[PDB]
Amino acid sequence: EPELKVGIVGNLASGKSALVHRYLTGTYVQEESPEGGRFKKEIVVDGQSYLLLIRDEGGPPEAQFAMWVDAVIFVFSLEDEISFQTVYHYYSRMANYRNTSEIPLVLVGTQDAISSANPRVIDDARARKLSNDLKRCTYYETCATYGLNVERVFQDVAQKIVATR
Repeated sequence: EPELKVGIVGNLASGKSALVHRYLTGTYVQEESPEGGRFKKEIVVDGQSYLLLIRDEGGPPEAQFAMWVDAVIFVFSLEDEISFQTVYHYYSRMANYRNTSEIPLVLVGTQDAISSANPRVIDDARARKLSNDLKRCTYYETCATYGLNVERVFQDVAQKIVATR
């Protein structure tokens, strides 16, 4: 019956695909998806059973997508200046087609890609600034490799969605 529609939004160097796939499997394959996909998952909020629909487009967001969603997860990777900047753009461009101030948002920075060669580049001070430019939305870090916060993100969003019904 009720239908939680969540949109994942970020460029494809952001690790957003690993994070969706971690959620649905609980395991980690590397490969991203240059054209996204649609997904599903029963979850319980208030001991009632909702169906979670997950559109990850790939490209920017458009009218058709922006109208469909009920909430939007914005993703960058903590080791790419451009995944970061592109969130500020895609936000602006969601505002073109929806009222982003009346819509559950979650900002997510991903760790997976950090390492010896690729050192982290977005310190906490800066993510905190992005969180505020997005109306001080909730924020998270995630490793898809081992688990961190992947559940919390998606249960966080769903709670917000039901709570507006």
